[PDB]
Amino acid sequence: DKEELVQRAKLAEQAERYDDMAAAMKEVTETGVELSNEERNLLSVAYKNVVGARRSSWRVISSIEQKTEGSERKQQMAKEYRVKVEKELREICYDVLGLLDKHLIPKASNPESKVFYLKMKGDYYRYLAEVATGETRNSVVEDSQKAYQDAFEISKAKMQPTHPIRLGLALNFSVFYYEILNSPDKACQLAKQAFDDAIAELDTLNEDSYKDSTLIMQLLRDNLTLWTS
Amino acid sequence: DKEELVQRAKLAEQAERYDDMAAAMKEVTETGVELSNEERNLLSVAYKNVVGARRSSWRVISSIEQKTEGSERKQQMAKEYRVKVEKELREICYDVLGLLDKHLIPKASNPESKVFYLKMKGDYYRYLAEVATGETRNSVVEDSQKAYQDAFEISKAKMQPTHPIRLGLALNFSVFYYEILNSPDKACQLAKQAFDDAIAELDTLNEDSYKDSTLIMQLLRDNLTLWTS
Amino acid sequence: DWEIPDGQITVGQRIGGTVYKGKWHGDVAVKMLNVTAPTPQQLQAFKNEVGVLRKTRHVNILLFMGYSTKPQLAIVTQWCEGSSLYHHLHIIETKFEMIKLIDIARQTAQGMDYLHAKSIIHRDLKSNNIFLHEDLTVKIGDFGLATVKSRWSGSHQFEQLSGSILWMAPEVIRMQDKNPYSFQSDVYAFGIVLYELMTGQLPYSNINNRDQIIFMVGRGYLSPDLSKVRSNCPKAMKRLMAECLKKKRDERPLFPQILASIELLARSLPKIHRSASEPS
Amino acid sequence: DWEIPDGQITVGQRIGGTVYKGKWHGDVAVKMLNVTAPTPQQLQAFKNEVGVLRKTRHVNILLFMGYSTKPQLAIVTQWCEGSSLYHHLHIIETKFEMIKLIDIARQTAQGMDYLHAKSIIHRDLKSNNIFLHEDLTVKIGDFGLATVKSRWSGSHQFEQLSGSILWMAPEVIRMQDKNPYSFQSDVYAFGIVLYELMTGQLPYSNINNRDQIIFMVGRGYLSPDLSKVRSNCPKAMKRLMAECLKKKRDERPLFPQILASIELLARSLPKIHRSASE
Amino acid sequence: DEQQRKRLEAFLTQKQKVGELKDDDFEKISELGAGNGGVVFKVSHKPSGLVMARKLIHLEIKPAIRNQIIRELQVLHECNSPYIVGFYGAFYSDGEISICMEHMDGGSLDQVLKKAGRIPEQILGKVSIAVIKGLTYLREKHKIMHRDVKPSNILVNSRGEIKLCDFGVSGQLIDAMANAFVGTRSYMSPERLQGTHYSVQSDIWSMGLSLVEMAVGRYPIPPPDAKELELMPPMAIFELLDYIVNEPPPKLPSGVFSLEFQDFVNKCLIKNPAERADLKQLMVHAFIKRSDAEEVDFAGWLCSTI
Ligand SMILES: Nc1ncnc2c1ncn2[C@@H]1O[C@H](COP(=O)(O)OP(=O)(O)OP(O)(O)=S)[C@@H](O)[C@H]1O
Ligand SMILES: O=C(NOCCO)c1ccc2cncn2c1Nc1ccc(I)cc1F
Ligand SMILES: [Mg+2]
Repeated sequence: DKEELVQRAKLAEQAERYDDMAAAMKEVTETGVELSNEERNLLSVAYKNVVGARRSSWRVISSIEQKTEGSERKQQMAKEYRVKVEKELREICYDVLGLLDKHLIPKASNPESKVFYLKMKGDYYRYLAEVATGETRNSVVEDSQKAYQDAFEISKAKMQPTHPIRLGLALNFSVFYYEILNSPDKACQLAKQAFDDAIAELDTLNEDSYKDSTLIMQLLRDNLTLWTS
Repeated sequence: DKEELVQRAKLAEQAERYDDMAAAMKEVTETGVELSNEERNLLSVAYKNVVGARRSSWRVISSIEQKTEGSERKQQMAKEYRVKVEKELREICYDVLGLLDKHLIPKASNPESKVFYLKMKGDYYRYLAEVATGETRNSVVEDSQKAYQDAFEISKAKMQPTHPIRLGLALNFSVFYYEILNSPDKACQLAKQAFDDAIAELDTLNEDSYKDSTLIMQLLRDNLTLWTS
Repeated sequence: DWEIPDGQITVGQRIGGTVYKGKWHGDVAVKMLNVTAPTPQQLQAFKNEVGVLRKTRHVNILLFMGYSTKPQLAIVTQWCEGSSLYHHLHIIETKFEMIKLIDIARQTAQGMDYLHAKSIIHRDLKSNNIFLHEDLTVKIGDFGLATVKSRWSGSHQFEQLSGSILWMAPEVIRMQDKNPYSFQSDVYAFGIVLYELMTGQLPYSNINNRDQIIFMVGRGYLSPDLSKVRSNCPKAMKRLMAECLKKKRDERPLFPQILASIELLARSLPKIHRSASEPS
Repeated sequence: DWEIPDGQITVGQRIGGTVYKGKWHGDVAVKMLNVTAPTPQQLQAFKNEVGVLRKTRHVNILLFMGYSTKPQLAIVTQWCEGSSLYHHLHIIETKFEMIKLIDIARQTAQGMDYLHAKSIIHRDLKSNNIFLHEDLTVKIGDFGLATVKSRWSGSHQFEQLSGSILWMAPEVIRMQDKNPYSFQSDVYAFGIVLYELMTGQLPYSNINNRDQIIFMVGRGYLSPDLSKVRSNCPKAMKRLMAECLKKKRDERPLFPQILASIELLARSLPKIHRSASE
Repeated sequence: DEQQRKRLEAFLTQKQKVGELKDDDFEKISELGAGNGGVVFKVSHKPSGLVMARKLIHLEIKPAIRNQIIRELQVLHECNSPYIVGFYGAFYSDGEISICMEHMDGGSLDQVLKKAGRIPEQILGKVSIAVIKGLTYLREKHKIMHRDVKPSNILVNSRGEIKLCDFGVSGQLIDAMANAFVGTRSYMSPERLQGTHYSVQSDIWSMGLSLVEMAVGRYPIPPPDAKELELMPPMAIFELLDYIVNEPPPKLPSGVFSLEFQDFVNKCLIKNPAERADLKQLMVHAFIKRSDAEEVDFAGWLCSTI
């Protein structure tokens, strides 16, 4: 039964534990049945939390290592954390992408849901692209570029300028241009275009985003101001 | 080297991850060398946070169990999940007591340290006492009782009426009397006595612990005003 | 002196005399007499309202900052971020905990105690004139009907009854005395505020006939249905509410009595719960 | 009138004339003249301090509530929950974000602007007299040295120099004029506050000789080492700090100039986070 | 009849000529008057060119109920009668429900009664017919009672039309208006004041009281003293209400009015609604038979008194 699994995952999400939740959702997707709209946000939620934790401890190791600037086992441990929490970070994202192509790629009826699946893929690939430096990391960046372009086409085709998902794709793709792309000109132009699109569906804010869409516009203003600063 | 281990544990404490921290501190105590004052509070923070996350999970899962009030497989699945949480909760506390009664309590030169470790032992036995319901309750309840009495004797002998540790022992022992044994008369008497002897040396409050002392003080007052109602 | 030389104030948006959000050494609230030819009655109104505010300095009275004459007659006060108690309770239905509700009662009483102590009767106390500033601090405002008790009974004369009916005491409605206002009439209004706080609704929700309410309350037929208090309302509060609402004004306790009862009920309803394993 | 009839106030704990936590229509702060026989000099002190507070009603001035005479001379003000800026910055080393630090600057300036606008010179502005009430609102307090500018130059007369040295302007220290205080001296103190805000430390930390600091600052030898500003400090703030700290008092910004570098900074320098992920 | 038909035709024509309504659509011409909670403006609806009366009623209300008020007012689009003021549309902007309606250039009989001093029994006859037909119209074709009949709510125009306005069509608007400021007088029937009864019988009383006010040319405040009736500080509203409830109804002076008129207002003002004449009974009343049959240049009398 599926409903026992989704109640178990939802209950574990209410208990602020994101290991039993991720295991339960991987066990859901391993069945290979197509999700609903509701059962998907739970999967992204735990995955997003895991990505955030990887950025958080790994990010702390990054800045902490710079502060040391010595040559020791404390410094060795900072390097060790880059190899280890980074390897832990790598294992989580590879499990996500394997559960994505294996289950999410196989079943998808809603075209909007496809954008969410492609937006998630670009997110996890970009995070990986941001983390590692080299040729494999460059390949991951290329993978995220193709994924976000594929999502951007369907967003420009069959989405609303005020929907949450198109706004989120514009947001993630703009911060991809700024941080991985390292360009403030094109990134600010893209953010401005996304804000204009969100404003341009005033009637479609009411169902797709409205207050959430306004918050996304505020985030674009924050990003744009920072990049123009 | 010890200092690489304590810097690794402190760094992981700054990253809000309490698994690598607990593993690093268990690896510290497994060496079997006596801790400082500083290296001890880290250990207590780690093994408090790990049990606390599971405690919050247990509380909210049990409230859902009391909330459902139907007849289906949700209750069986939820009860089974609670049993799994107890099994995880049980494993953590047993690891703590095994790390405690084999390297720290029998080798404890400072009597203040003896009050500390005995306070921790009584705490973790109370942690096990709230969750295991049956015949095995009467063992750990009496075990915590002996541990807190042993700490209370040394507190009444060679501690200050304004020290943080004696105040914490009074606090934990009072909530032990109220929740586990349900004799709120002796808990009321105990907390009132500890609070009145806490007033006496109000002038003797050095900068090392003002925040802790007044924090346990107002917590004691809050518990008193809850119980006298 | 508190006259703000002309030009300094920078009127902006509107909210609801008439009230604007302006600028004068930061955000302020500006309350204006829109019109152009101030009648000597509107003039004494202004003079009186300023006169009262001048005597207030207390954290629960909305802060009078100064007045202007030349452009239009206006009163400048602190700006408030956050909503009126009316707005919380009946618009966005804020789910305050009972300890908070008691505290709002407490602070409102504190501000009223302070006014009465300087002999000011507010005369228009109600949910709308009670602001939860930064969601944490009750500021009582709108002193447009406020007055100072005169030692002499013949200074009163004739004033056309005005105010919101749901908060008007029966003796005020009846309007039989030369001066039916008293500290006790303010208490009654505060009584209706307790009602909104402990029930979540205005009184007389089944009646929508304005004149009927005036007539039935003044006559003694109609009075708030205290059964509508929510179940988490401390018994001491229900009693205290019923006391503030007594029809015979002299039976209503004053601000000192509210201070006497406001502390003990809050102490009795402790919000402490769970109490186990404190990091300290 | 703001005289509180005797008996109403209920003095409690102590904190640091002398200041107690008391009770009068809620928690209040009570500042007392401990002694029993008030000299006519301590009397005029009291009369003057009350006189100044009476003219203040602004969210960034600590709220004067009333005064008492009969038991002892005392000033009653709002109680504050939360610590002084001194305490945050040098005791518990609160890790404020730069936008917050700028905002504290902003509010402190707002309160000072309001005082100067009514011709009050505070004369004892410093970290300790700036309270972060509920951690969100700057309230400037302690008006024990506050004074109102007299239109006439001969009313001044002789006052023994008192105050904390780290915030005293060189001209005040030197004490060469009949009246060396000015709006500009207050600005200088605020300048030192910017220093604490943008650096995290008091000035002259290598020098522990009290008389040496008085002598070297008054002489022009010594002045704050602006290099110690933390790297996240907006360039506009560093400049604004150096301007408030100018030795030539007229050089330091005043009234409108004071509400220009800080007001200009307020409409600029924002957002330390570029995050937008949702 | 033909004239009223043509008027309704023109109204529907302008209705179809226009479309939706919103605050930008309007230009203020003048202020037609104000009351206890509402303000009325003569305005020009920019898209259509129509001159209409715009009534604003201040209300702080939830979106869900404002939208319910609008939706319920849309029933007026069908309310077509020469005894009922016409409806163009309704909306909510800023803090205020707007009702846009047939501009009546003659004003309210309240305004008229000020300039005319007293209204001639013969004109009041036309008014009495107009009110009854309109109350009948509302009752039968729209299931509703007026609630609020009084001189300020009967509107008259150049073409001699007497129409009713401000009646209780939106039930939600009725509800939302209950939180209100205190009035200075009242036309409420005693049985309503006592919550004893609620029907058209109550609107009949108000018409009755209105008529007496319009006939004598003075509002009802415990009638007038022996001296005051020879010529021809205000009583607080609670006292007025207490009067209405506990005292005998007002009545017309003895000689100045026909016995038929005196009898007519009397059957409208009987305290007990049961014993009070109804619309059927009033319609065939001596005073109504007479007045119906009379021909009066009402439109002429109106313009001549302004
Ligand atoms: N369609 C209209 N055309 C011309 N004048 C109007 C129109 N509607 C209202 N007025 C005038 O606006 C004023 C108020 O009339 P109403 O809307 O009926 O309210 P009211 O009779 O004053 O009752 P209160 O006191 O507000 S409870 C009166 O002077 C009307 O004559
Ligand atoms: O207008 C009203 N009261 O007067 C305001 C106080 O000044 C009024 C009152 C109640 C009501 C219920 N349903 C509509 N209601 C009103 N409006 C209205 C009704 C018919 C028409 I034709 C035109 C209108 F504006
Ligand atoms: Mg009306």
